[PDB]
Amino acid sequence: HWGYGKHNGPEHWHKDFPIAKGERQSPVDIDTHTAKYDPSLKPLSVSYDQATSLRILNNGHAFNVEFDDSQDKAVLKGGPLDGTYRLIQFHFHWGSLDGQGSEHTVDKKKYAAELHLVHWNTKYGDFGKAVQQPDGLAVLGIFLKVGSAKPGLQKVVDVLDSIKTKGKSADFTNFDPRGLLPESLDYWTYPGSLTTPPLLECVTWIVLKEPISVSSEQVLKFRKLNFNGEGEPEELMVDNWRPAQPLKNRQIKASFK
Ligand SMILES: CCCCCCNC(=O)c1ccc(S(N)(=O)=O)cc1
Ligand SMILES: [Zn+2]
Repeated sequence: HWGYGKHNGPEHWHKDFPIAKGERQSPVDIDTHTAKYDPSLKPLSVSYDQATSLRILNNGHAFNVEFDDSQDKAVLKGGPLDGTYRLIQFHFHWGSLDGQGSEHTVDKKKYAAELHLVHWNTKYGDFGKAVQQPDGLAVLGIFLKVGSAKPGLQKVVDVLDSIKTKGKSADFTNFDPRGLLPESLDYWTYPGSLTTPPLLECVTWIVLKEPISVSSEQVLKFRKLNFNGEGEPEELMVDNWRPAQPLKNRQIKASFK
């Protein structure tokens, strides 16, 4: 099955998931000079005061911090979106070295990592139905650069030792995702897809302009995770990012001037 190695990596995904070559794939390069300021975009509304984290899971491609999405606790609204999108999980993509790891790029620049806060449109009733719809998901993407530590990330990095291998999970309650946000909510937006199989074309992407800073030590601990299961030959979980895909007939809009 699919992964990030030579033999099962992004260049192979199209054979099981033909939509890999579709018309609205993600990630993309954000060309800052071509993205047009759209004065009709609203401020995003990130309402995470009542967020309820439950568990952290190594799923063999990344680790997901999962939320209680059984009612409207943590939601994303506004910006390019109509309606209410419930936070279900967040995860990251990162590199083997600081010079690569993000999925989106900004004028071809790759960041050390990228955080994805994944939300589903509650008008579809459940996540499985939402991913079948062109406006089913909203993913808030946040770049990570290496510099100063991010205090709000430390609880995540401290639990990684306990979910080293694929299929391990740990209790992860009372985590506040507001501690992973940058100061500004200025963003770019475009229609796209999940960036892992099944690559469904169901996502309104909202990518924040301001990266967060994390420390070298913090990102080093991401790279000690394993793609493999317990007792299997060790394959460090690094470079779990899909490269930029063709923009095709899409426009990336800026919320800021
Ligand atoms: C029930 C539907 C299963 C969909 C497969 C599970 N995959 C996801 O739910 C999913 C979420 C976010 C992204 S991303 N990297 O674009 O933020 C990618 C994949
Ligand atoms: Zn992702």
